[PDB]
Amino acid sequence: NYDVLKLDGTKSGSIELSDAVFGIEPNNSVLFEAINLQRASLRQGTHAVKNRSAVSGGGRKPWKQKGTGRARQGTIRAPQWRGGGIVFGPTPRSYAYKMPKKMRRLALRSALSFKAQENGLTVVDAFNFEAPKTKEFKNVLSTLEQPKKVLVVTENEDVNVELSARNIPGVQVTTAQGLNVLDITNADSLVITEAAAKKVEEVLG
Amino acid sequence: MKLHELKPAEGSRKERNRVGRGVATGNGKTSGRGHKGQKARSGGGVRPGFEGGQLPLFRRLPKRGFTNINRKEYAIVNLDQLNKFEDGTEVTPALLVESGVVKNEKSGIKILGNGSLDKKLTVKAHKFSASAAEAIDAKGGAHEV
Amino acid sequence: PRVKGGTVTRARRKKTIKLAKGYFGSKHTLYKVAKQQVMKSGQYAFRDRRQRKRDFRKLWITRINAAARQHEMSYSRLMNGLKKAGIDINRKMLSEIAISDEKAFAQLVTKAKDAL
Amino acid sequence: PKMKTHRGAAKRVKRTASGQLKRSRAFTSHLFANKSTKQKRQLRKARLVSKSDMKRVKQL
RNA sequence: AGGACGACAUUAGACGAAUCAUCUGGAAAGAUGAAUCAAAGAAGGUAAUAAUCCUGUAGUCGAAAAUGUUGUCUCUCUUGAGUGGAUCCUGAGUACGACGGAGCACGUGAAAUUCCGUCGGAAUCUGGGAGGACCAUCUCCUAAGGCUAAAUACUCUCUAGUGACCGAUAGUGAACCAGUACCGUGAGGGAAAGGUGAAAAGCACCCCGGAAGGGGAGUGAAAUAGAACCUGAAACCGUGUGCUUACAAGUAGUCAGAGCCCGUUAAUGGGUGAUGGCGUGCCUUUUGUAGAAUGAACCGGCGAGUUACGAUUUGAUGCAAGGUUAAGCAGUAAAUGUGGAGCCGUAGCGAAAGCGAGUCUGAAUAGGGCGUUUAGUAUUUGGUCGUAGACCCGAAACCAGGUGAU
RNA sequence: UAACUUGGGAGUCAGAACAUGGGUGAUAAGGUCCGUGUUCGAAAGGGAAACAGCCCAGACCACCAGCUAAGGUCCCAAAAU
RNA sequence: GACAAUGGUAGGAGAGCGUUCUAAGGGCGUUGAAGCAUGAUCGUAAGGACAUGUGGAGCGCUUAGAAGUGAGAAUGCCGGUG
Ligand SMILES: [Mg+2]
Ligand SMILES: [Mg+2]
Ligand SMILES: [Mg+2]
Ligand SMILES: [Mg+2]
Ligand SMILES: [Mg+2]
Ligand SMILES: [Mg+2]
Ligand SMILES: [Mg+2]
Ligand SMILES: [Mg+2]
Ligand SMILES: [Mg+2]
Ligand SMILES: [Mg+2]
Ligand SMILES: [Mg+2]
Ligand SMILES: [Mg+2]
Ligand SMILES: [Mg+2]
Ligand SMILES: [Mg+2]
Ligand SMILES: [Mg+2]
Ligand SMILES: [Mg+2]
Ligand SMILES: [Mg+2]
Ligand SMILES: [Mg+2]
Ligand SMILES: [Mg+2]
Ligand SMILES: [Mg+2]
Ligand SMILES: [Mg+2]
Ligand SMILES: [Mg+2]
Ligand SMILES: [Mg+2]
Ligand SMILES: [Mg+2]
Ligand SMILES: [Mg+2]
Ligand SMILES: [Mg+2]
Ligand SMILES: [Mg+2]
Ligand SMILES: [Mg+2]
Ligand SMILES: [Mg+2]
Repeated sequence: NYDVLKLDGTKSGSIELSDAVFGIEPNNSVLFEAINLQRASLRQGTHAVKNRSAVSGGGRKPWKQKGTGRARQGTIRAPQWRGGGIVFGPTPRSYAYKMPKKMRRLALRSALSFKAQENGLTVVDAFNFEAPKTKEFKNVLSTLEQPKKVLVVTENEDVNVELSARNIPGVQVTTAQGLNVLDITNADSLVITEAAAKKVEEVLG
Repeated sequence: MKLHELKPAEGSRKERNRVGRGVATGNGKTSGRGHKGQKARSGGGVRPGFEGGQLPLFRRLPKRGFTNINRKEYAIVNLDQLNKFEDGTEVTPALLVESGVVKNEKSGIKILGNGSLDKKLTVKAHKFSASAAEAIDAKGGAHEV
Repeated sequence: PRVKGGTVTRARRKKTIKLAKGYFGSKHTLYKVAKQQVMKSGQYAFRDRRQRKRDFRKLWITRINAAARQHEMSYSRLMNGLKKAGIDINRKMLSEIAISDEKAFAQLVTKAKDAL
Repeated sequence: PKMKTHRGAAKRVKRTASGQLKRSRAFTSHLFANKSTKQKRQLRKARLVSKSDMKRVKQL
């Protein structure tokens, strides 16, 4: 209930502002219907086959009936020919359901409370640099040490932090109102500015 | 929690049986239909409620009634729900909505009485019931019907 | 995601053909008839393992009764006297005594005859 | 497409759990016994609501 | 109602940062070690798997010309507000009506509004209609003349993209000089057929044969990769072989067990079988089948409960007398923020007026039927229904629109 | 050791032979039609020479173990000339 | 250690292996991948392995999703061979 603050290599003054959003015991089965939701929503279902109707040809009736001594076969493009016609193909559809608006926040206050209640969180003070230098950020990730998967969060925008750190494998730079739930449990280390940390309890609680 | 070891809910994912996929499933070669007849054919199924030529249950019974054109549906707030607030100022079709009690009252908000008033409250309703209008004048309070 | 039967079949039928060797002619080379013959061969195997217990205590009854009347005793009067003698032996032993070593069985027939 | 009720349900009123018919054989002959003409009230339908509870679903 | 004065977008293209060394290898992009750019770790190619080898990407620039948006000015154009209303005009064979008929969700019925056909046929501001026939009163609005952008529906194409979409019996019929060979007089039907290698290095020469082919040599990491060419399974036709067969009655096995040959993923070992018991294949269909009932020549490959929208049910998970968003608008075609119009539930009874913890029939406070004492709600995994072709495969047959008297 | 109330999911509405009470038939049928039991259908084994319906008895799998039921005991073929 | 229960069609109810793809984690691959052939091995079933040949480049294993998911019959369709 008191997260310690660092700035760019140096300890400084810290806050306690982690009360209800950071500290709930994580309700795991709420998360499993939220991590499954988004990843079954990213993808554009666009896949079709042409069934027995829309193939070309087939008005002929090849054998007649009685007399010839073959099957009672009907057209040329029935499914059991080597021609087309597929009886049960994939209809182009959409993969999208929704949870109610209370459950839709209770996963997200459970996702980052999985970070803070056990093994891993860090709040840094803000940091600006005008010219986009990738090397001046890979420098920073190894001082205050994080593993390969790491998530930085600006308060509403960043003309450089959104535009640096876009080359390194394992880094995502997300504005604090774009906080989804897959990446925040895909990562292992939240490193956030101190300006947005006061806002996320003022917007999720 | 983490991605690589996520476990589902506790008795919530059951996998659906593919029917007619082997003799050793319990649905073999005929997949639950039977042997022959009307039900076992593809797409067959009788319309619901059809006794087979014998006229259905909704031909013997006779019809009666007509609804209305104006059937004013009072949003029936009971008298018990008022035992939550205080100062006894008013109850109001602008306020009794926005304390969450009533929503989308069609026309008129009648006070049916099946609780306990328990307060010298002042109302302002649309129209009343007979027994509940005694309960408001029991402990003391006027209105505007 | 279309999936076709890529080698869930020919890795399955070549553990029937390989499990069916030495059958005559064209019932060891090809699936659709040799699946039937192995499918009876279990149905026999469940049946006749209830014949080895119905055949070998039909063998021993011959080779005891062949050796019982080499001592003026029929088989039926023998095991009546043998049970009255309080002898809890099988038949498979009473065979295997009476064919390797007569001199044991030479007095065993006496004890049953002497209870009567 | 939404489930389409059929309007033979001008002949039944949802009580709070069960249906409510109106008893048959009303008009067209009254050369009929007198205490049986006295039976003109209504009864709830029997347990053949198995055969019709996908037909009358939106009267609720 | 036409047209000169002046910023962008298309139709070609530029520049574009960062690496070596060893090892196995035919050859490294691989392994191990030492480095470097990064607004560039999209993607493909290069003798294997490359951020730093090539083409590229991020970010920047360019346009003689010719069109499209267009900003500005220049031009055309152009008077607009009030009062008196003592007179004058406001869309004629029209609106309507009778008669048969179509459309309005509405089958001529109690039938307004709407258009066409035939025939009769008004009044004009105290007018004229319309408020589900019609009359009265009250509110609303002025037909029988015209014109009109945006929200919205579509892709044979064009530009740039994406895919829990297929990888040659799949995907379009058509990857392959496809609506082509080919069948029909005709209208119209309508196929099969992809892969040498890194590079053609595509076998110089010697030998048998007329040639085709073939054995050596030779290229190549590999020709057991030879232009029917990667990989090469089954049916099936063959070659010498270890055991076994010419006195025998057979749904072809299985369980005993002799003799001779071989030695294993080393285990109560593998192959062969002189002789005894035991015994009428499989599936569909049946009161019943070895059945002389049906179906299959054999081996491969393809080939049958699916999806959207709803309704009801149990199982799950949020919240609790409360639960809940639709369309839209912002946003990695991010599933998250807002939107409380609505739906369901907290109270039912009766056809209805209406009444209310109780109503209804009823002359009754009598007796009855249905209620009251509280759990509903939103999403989703299952089982089943309904509308769609809705487990697949099969009919003679109907109705449109055409091609044929050789 | 069942029964009943409620709620999801069906399948059957072509039966057959024996043993007995009956109608029809001719005290004819492996006939047809009812009652009532069993077995088969949906049940493999042992006996009835072979033989869905008769006679014993209900198979979770192993073993070269013992008693017994129905039918049998000179030989084919286990057991008494 | 007991104690009982386990024939079975139509049909109802549970637990399961395998195939193709994606997500995340973690690996094996010119000192030889997937398929192909052969073998006396392991699990109660569907099935899982491991050596040895042939093969020349892209695969497994755990967790969790989505389905064009399994072949012996349709006088089935197509290609081969009797
Ligand atoms: Mg079954
Ligand atoms: Mg079958
Ligand atoms: Mg049926
Ligand atoms: Mg059938
Ligand atoms: Mg039938
Ligand atoms: Mg059909
Ligand atoms: Mg197949
Ligand atoms: Mg360049
Ligand atoms: Mg470069
Ligand atoms: Mg008319
Ligand atoms: Mg191929
Ligand atoms: Mg060609
Ligand atoms: Mg060489
Ligand atoms: Mg071969
Ligand atoms: Mg014979
Ligand atoms: Mg049957
Ligand atoms: Mg025959
Ligand atoms: Mg045939
Ligand atoms: Mg002529
Ligand atoms: Mg008889
Ligand atoms: Mg009977
Ligand atoms: Mg029974
Ligand atoms: Mg017999
Ligand atoms: Mg015999
Ligand atoms: Mg069973
Ligand atoms: Mg089931
Ligand atoms: Mg594969
Ligand atoms: Mg076949
Ligand atoms: Mg034929």
